[PDB]
Amino acid sequence: MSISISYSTTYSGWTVADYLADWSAYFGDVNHRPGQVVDGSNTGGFNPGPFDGSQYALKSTASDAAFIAGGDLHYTLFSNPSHTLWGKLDSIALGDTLTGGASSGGYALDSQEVSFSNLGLDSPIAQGRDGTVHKVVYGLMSGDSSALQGQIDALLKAVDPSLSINSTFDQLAAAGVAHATPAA
Repeated sequence: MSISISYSTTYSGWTVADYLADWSAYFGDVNHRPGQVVDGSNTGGFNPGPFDGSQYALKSTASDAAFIAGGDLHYTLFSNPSHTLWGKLDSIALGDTLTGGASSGGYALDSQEVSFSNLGLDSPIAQGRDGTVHKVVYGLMSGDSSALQGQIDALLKAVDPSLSINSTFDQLAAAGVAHATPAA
């Protein structure tokens, strides 16, 4: 039930907020918007798809940045409420160089830098694009991780009120929340 965080040792002295502000800018905005959608460039993909998955994953068009959203995710395409991502969001993994897909046993990052697990997010279809899951993941598409940052901040303060996204990964490891992974 408590948030679990992984981090490359390279980021031990970073705050969660500072990492996510840089990651959002580094991945940038893939411009997934009317008249700008480009299949195979800014659509990403579901595992197993075609419009549902245990994972949704996308590579940046600006850098090698990529994310994988994990849970039980559903996309409505044209159906009311149109262009909604909803369902369960358990995890976000951030790093460089997306590989794999359904046929490989899932998506994976060549270089996973940071992950957030046990997010416990569950948004119903009826909330449409106002659902927390939709806003969290769309923010990762579009260079604004505010929604994710606020959910993590809330989950940390729920483990212990001394913790926040202004904590360093090292501090969160000392608190038992975070776990160091190998450096690239």
